[PDB]
Amino acid sequence: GVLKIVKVYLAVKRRIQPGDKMAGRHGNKGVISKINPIEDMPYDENGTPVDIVLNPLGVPSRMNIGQILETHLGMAAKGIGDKINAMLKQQQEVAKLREFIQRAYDLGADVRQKVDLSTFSDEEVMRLAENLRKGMPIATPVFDGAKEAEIKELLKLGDLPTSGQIRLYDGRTGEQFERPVTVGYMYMLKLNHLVDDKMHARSTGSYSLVTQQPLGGKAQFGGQRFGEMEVWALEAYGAAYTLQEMLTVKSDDVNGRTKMYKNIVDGNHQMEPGMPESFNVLLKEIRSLGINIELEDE
Amino acid sequence: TANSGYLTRRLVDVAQDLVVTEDDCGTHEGIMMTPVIEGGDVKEPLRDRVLGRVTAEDVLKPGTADILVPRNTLLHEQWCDLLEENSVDAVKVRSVVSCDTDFGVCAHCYGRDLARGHIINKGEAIGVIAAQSIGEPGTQL
Amino acid sequence: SAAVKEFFGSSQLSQFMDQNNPLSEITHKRRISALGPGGLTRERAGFEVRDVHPTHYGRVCPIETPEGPNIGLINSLSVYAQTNEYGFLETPYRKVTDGVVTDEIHYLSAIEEGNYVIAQANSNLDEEGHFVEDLVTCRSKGESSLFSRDQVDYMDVSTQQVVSVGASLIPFLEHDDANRALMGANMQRQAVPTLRADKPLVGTGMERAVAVDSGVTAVAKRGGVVQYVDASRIVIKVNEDEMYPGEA
Amino acid sequence: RVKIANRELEANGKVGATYSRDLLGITKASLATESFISAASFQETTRVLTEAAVAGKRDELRGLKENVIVGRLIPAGTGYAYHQDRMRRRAAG
Amino acid sequence: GPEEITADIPNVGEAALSKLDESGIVYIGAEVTGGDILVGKVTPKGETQLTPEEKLLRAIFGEKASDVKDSSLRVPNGVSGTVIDVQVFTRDGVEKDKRA
Amino acid sequence: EIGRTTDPVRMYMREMGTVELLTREGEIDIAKRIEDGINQVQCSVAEYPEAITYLLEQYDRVEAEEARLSDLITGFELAREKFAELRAQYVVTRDTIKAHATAQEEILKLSEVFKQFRLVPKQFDYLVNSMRVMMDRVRTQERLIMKLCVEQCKMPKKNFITLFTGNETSDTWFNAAIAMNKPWSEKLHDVSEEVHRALQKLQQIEEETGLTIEQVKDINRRMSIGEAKARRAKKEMVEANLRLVISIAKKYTNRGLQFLDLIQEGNIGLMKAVDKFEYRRGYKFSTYATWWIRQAITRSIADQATAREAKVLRMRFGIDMNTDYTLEEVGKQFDVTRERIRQIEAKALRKLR
Amino acid sequence: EEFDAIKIALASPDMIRSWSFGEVKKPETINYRTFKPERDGLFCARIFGPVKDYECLCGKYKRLKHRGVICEKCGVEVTQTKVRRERMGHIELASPTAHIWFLKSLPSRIGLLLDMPLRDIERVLYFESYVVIEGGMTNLERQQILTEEQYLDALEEFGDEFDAKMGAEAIQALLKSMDLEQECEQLREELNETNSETKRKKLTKRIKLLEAFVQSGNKPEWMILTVLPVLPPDLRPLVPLDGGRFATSDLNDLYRRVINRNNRLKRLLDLAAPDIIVRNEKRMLQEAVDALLDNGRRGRAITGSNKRPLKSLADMIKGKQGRFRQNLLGKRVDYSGRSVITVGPYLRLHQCGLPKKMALELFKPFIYGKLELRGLATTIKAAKKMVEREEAVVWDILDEVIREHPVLLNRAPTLHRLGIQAFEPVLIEGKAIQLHPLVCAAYNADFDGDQMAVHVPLTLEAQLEARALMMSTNNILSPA
Amino acid sequence: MRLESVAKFHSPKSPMMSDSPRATASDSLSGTDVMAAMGMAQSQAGFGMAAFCGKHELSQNDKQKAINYLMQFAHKVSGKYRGVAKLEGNTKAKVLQVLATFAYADYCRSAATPGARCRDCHGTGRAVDIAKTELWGRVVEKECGRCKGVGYSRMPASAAYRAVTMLIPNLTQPTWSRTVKPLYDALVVQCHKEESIADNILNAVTR
DNA sequence: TATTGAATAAAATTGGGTAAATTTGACACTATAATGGGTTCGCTCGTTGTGGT
DNA sequence: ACCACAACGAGTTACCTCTCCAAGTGTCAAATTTACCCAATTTTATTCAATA
RNA sequence: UGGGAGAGGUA
Ligand SMILES: [Mg+2]
Ligand SMILES: [Zn+2]
Ligand SMILES: [Zn+2]
Ligand SMILES: [Zn+2]
Repeated sequence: GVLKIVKVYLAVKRRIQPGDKMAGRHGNKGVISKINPIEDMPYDENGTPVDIVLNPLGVPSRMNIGQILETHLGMAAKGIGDKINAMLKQQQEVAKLREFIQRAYDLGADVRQKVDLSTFSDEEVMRLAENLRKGMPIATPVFDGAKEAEIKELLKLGDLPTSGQIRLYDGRTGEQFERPVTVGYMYMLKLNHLVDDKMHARSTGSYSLVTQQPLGGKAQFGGQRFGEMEVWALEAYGAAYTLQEMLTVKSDDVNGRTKMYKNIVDGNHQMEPGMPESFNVLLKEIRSLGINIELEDE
Repeated sequence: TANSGYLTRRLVDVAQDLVVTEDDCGTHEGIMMTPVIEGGDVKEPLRDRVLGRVTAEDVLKPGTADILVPRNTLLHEQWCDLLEENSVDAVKVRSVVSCDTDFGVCAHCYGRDLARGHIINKGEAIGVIAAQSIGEPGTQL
Repeated sequence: SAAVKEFFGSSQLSQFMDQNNPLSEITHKRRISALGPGGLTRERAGFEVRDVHPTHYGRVCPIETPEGPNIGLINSLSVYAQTNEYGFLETPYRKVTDGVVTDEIHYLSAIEEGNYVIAQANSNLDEEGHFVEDLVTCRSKGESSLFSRDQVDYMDVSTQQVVSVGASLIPFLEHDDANRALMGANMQRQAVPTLRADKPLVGTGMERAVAVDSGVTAVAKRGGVVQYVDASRIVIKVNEDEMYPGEA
Repeated sequence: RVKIANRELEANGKVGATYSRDLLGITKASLATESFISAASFQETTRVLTEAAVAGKRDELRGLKENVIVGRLIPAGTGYAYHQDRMRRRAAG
Repeated sequence: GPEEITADIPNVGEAALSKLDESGIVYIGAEVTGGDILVGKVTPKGETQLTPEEKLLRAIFGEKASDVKDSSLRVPNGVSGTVIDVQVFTRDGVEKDKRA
Repeated sequence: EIGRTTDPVRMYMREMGTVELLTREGEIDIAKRIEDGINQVQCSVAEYPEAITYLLEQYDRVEAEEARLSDLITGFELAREKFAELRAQYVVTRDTIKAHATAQEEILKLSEVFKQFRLVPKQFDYLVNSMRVMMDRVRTQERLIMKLCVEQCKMPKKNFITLFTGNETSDTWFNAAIAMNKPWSEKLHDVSEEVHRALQKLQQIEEETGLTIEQVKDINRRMSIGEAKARRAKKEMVEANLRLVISIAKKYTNRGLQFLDLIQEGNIGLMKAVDKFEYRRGYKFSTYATWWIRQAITRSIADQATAREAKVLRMRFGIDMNTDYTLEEVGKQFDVTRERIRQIEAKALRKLR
Repeated sequence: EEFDAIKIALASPDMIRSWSFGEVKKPETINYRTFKPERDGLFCARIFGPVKDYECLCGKYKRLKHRGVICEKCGVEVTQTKVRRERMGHIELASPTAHIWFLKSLPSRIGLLLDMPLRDIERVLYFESYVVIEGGMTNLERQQILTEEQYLDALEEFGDEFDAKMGAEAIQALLKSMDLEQECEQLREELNETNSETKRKKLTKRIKLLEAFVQSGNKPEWMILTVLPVLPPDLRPLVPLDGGRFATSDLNDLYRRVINRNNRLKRLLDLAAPDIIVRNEKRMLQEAVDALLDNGRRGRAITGSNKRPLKSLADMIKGKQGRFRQNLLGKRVDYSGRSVITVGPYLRLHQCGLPKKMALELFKPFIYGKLELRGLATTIKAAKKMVEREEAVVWDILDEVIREHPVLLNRAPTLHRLGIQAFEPVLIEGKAIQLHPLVCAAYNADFDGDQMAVHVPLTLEAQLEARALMMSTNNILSPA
Repeated sequence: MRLESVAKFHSPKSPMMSDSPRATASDSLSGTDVMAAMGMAQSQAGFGMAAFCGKHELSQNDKQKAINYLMQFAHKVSGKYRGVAKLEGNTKAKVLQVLATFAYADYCRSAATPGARCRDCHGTGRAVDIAKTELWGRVVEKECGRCKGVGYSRMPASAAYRAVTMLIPNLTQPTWSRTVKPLYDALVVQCHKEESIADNILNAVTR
């Protein structure tokens, strides 16, 4: 039945925006609420602002302390990467780099990894320092982790605070937060529930064939289902006119919805409602079951 | 949450048509609200158990001061403090199960609209309010 | 052809593959469904089939599953889990002999491990010898209680033997509540790939295994040297040792 | 209805009826309500419509579910005035 | 009547015809937006009447289905982005196109 | 067991499994009984002179050449001379009906010359239907006259039975029923217009068949028992061949229909097979029946899958133009008519010739 | 359109003929080469009205100037095609068939009427046994079931005196012959001497059923269908798919099966068929009508092509996905949209942050009205291009319109009434709604991906209801 | 000209039966902007829109709107007819109401009125002459002699006369034809005028 | 000096019928022998009627 | 009079994404429509004089 | 156009 098929491929780049869902790895999901300028983000006394400000009140009810331990270990790893980047930017030597990277490698308590840069030639040590200049990656097996003593040992190597917390300054007023704030490097993911796909709105569109009610779905430009529980909530409020508006002129009442559209465009916000067409569908189906049902006139 | 949704649907459908249609049925029945003292403690005292009702009869005790509050008065907060300071034990107040109004209830056998604080108007879907209020914390159970 | 195409196209177990990241596809390909033709149904399954049975230790993950009306009915295969020739799940253990924990590996099925005393992977070893303590923890006949250092019959082959693939990418998983670790293992599979890839500074070491085994990279079939790189082609000159005597 | 019948029986001076209350469950009461539209829209639509079609009933649309299904103002809130207006119209008419 | 994919689209403005090629398919690289055209497919509407106007039209030109309903594929609204790949499949017997 | 089932095809299989299966000879003498029934109704219509004068009526209107004898008579050219001989037999039975044993033996001679009066089977179906029209018309005239002649009485039937053995035509039995001094007599003596209408209708019957109601009534009884024996033999034939319908209806089970609808279409095909079945061709029953079974089943599955009168013949017969046109396209482009143009061209052909 | 009751009863055959607009006589829906209905089919235009708006079928009468005109070439009246969902047909059944509801919806409504066992009633309707209707002799009593052997020996014994029938026609003869007033008097005098409690409760059941019948005015034989009504074709439409192939309408399949078996029963009854074939055809017609009314009730469910049971009229009425519970107690709604919520901690208690694109789409007829009232747009195509191009004057009009116009904000599930609340919108750049942080306890709405629905109220009554009843600064205290 | 397309658009959604649908363009118009243009063209020319929707039995509530506008026109125009210009207030309001309702029912009366279609032609007003077809060969048509070409039984104006002489008893038929019936014909001519000017303003809007 | 009611003639309508076209529905296509069908389960819990020592 | 079977109905709400779902053609009787006639019957503007 | 299944997901 077809003659030819043309397939067209598009490609969009979707930057993050308020309403985009974001999560770490420990079940700490969240929705971006604001995109703050760098002069408004909090900073430490080197002037580096923080990339993301999380909420501390989400921790002690959900008890995911791997969030905090990953933050501290990421702070330590980025401190080691900062020191390697400082040595590379100053162009120190190969012996200084070999000594410092070796000291960072054989650091744990009784760990099973034995890396030795004595067999590493100098071009490989420069290549390794170039790949480590953005932070040394750290493995931590499940139920075989790094202890807090080893986290604090790496923090002491990186010339960072041992307790994990630095003193942050306010971005806007320039003042200082009265307590030390936990600052580190979590690993954030961008989940596929984007506000570009969730956002939808409809004033008028197409309607279903049998019931004459608006369609359902963002794909075919549908209406939000005002269900049974919302009908109960309007009944509890007492909003009888809002409920009749929902049931008739925003719905399967044809003359009412045409007259409502042209009355709104005429500037006269007033409806004249009638029988919804799904009730006539119901009357015809109970009649087609051989059962005479009829609206008795008075 | 599946069972809570089914229970809330059944409750709303049993109590959908109950509207306050009158103002006072004029009856003398009622329930004798006493503080629940079951166990070795009080669970809910009389102030929480009676704040917002309407007295089915006058208070008649020799007691400590022989208090008399009249019939058909909405018990306000200071009236509950009057009951506190005179240490009243129990009081017969009207309820919706003893309203003599057919096809609905009266306003005086329901008492205070708890969302507003004053006495309830007529034309309120108290059955839908009651069924939602009962079936809402079923997820918390 | 009609029956086999009907099955492969529209059975209840022929699922459109999740392809968000490589972890999505690999967790879909290692998935275990209690539903389908011959299995259960979603609406009329109780709490007893949706619980963590004690024989799930090493065969089925206890912290990776959906969190809806599908919760106990969709599971995930653990890291070292195999099948029999009959189809029962089996997991490897190291056989201890006279206290000496050897390097001999036995895949024990679900009923065979219910007889022996099996040590925990968090029990201490030294000099490639024996246990460092006497009152050693173990599990036997369902329950788990303390045992002597010579009574033990087996040991777990690794500390990540219980958890699945996606639940073993979470760093500091043991400091997490299980309700949040479940959701973290779920939500890793919904993460879109971004513009420039960025390795985690805190990881597990399972990342290289997942990235190679997913087939989403390009691994080298025969080693050698690289003759020509492009944005769309890699040309590798093989070493003459791996080269076959009738090719280039 | 039993209380109304006994009320008019003591009005015109007659014997009156002796009743006994029946605690029904939520499902049994909401199915044995005196309105087949509410009972059918709650549950057991086949049995409710069958018994109602045999008995030849009529719903008087006295309730919130009936005025929601048919589409008029509910007898609650801001529709109470219009519904008692309709009551006094079709009564004093 | 059989449909055809050609750049000749009735009653549309020549701004939207800049993104298409001479063969009726969009160029690889054109940044399309919502409510734009990607491929021009027109449909024969149907004769159903014999007026002297359409008789003189089919006399002067020979477009024997001169009432055609433009049913081109348009990009859905709220969607944007470039065009990175166009694949055209054809059946046997029909000569395909310059673009194919 | 009656009771514990609800599958309709299971109940149908249980129903059809009670009648026994025929042998080779059983269908042969069952078809012989069918042949006996059809020659029984053929000899009761052979003695009937109204069929003879209606076939003579159709003969002397086809002697005006309105129709062909191909779709009228299959045999006994020879048709013209033989029908002239039969017209001679008709007119000698006509002018010698006035005299009474000679009239009786000439009724015998016209009924035995009806024994070669065999016609083409579609026209034979139309002839037994037209004999049903006229013969069953005077049958139901007799039926309305007997029901109308018993309903007005409202007396005990016994004296009316002994009065019914006579002629039940004229007024002498009416005067006999009047002069027997019962209370129904003096209130029912106004039945004279009823018996007089029965008199004039019975004189129409007298010019129709020649004589009284008793001979035509027993001839109606002979026709009734002949058609009843034919129907009972047809039922006994179809009730022992439903397994054939099951055996053929299994091959087309999943081709658009349910199972039992195929069986019912095959049952109608088997009824049409036994209605057109002849036994003297040597083939037993099955190779004739299976054609109708397969054809009916595949047809059901195929189902579920004057200037004006001159110009219509101008655009009808392929004349004065390039190609021919059937009764559909020039009908629908001429007017909205389909069979009216067939009637119009038939009127043109019977007009201009 | 004024009425004050809704009255239900049983349907007469003359009542069904009075709703009817013509008999459906052939099981074809439409021609498939040219998408035109057939004459006297299930989709026929001469019965159910024309297809195009204000046309006939043959296209001769095209304009509205012939507003109601019966054409001559086709016979279909030119009018609105709105009449295809109001005009019902009927099918004259070749034999009476029983209604499945008044046979199986327990209590059986016929075994409660005649006081017969349901097994015996189904054994009569299933053509498995006879039942006597009137016995002139004393040997036979009414409602006695005979087997076929007993029927044959009693038939050769008594000859012609009694009359026993079989099938739904027998039960219709029984219901036609019974006498409700004499039966009610007999049962009412039986209830005096009744000391047994089970006989008393069974007798009160039967007495109340008889009294309901005689007070409603229904004849008791209308539980046996002789005419079958046909749903209008726009309430059981043919939906074409994308590949030129129509989709399976289960009501059309069941109606087509009823018409096929009824035509075959008419041909068998005309052809003087044998009694076994006639009884099998009547049983198939009875089960086809019962499948159409309620498929999965009596026997096995008649399945479709995909091995699912077909939908029937009782399935269209009943259930969570039924007409009542899915389209009458709650439905889809215009002037509505949804998005993800975020925090607006800069708002007052009566404000929500509503995106610009969302409010622009929801408020489009108000923008058209103010565009006419300010004179910036004279033609509707000009107003469409002005709103579509999003001019700065259009944004100024939108800020004027949004001003003092409350919107309703709802989050599923609405467990109590404070899950719908009216806010005044603020137009913000973005795509996410900005909820105030204090109403999040009422909505149970944390910000990990919860979505909410906006609902615009239109009339002045609805706007003042949202302001005076459902505004978030009126709902300070719980109702619970 | 322009108006009857909107009467096509006041229906519910009808099922399509064709091949490849959905032109998806702004070739003619949508189905909602036509109602928006009806709303824009309601501040002027609302009489004819209300009368047209009441005549074609689409939105059967503006029948009362058209009768009210006709009553206002009759109240403004009643000062030039000698029979009505001398009556008192509520009686003149009631006679204007009853002849406005009958004039609007006379304007509404077409071949779709129940009980008004022609007996022979079935509304078409065009029968086939059999003699001219027999002499010509081709098919011909003629005027339906019973309906005389209009296809429907017209409304007699004496129905309003019978309905007003239950209120004004002393008003006979000659003075009804002399100084009352011109107001009735002025009402139906005003209905046709308002429908024409509303179609003109609709075509001016959607151009 | 008009205007209006009784009478009135011409035209439109209406109920009934009626002879003649014309449409409707059904048929109609033929011989070796052939003789009883393929569906359904771990898919829990309350209610209610129907049948049974 | 007092207990074990079948069958119905119930299981939250809303939203999102995907895949997949032959051939007129001739003929024949009976019923039905259809174009027309026509007598009665209603409608409606026009006339005559008698007041206005 | 727009209906029904099945699968997965979000709160
Ligand atoms: Mg949430
Ligand atoms: Zn009272
Ligand atoms: Zn037409
Ligand atoms: Zn006419």
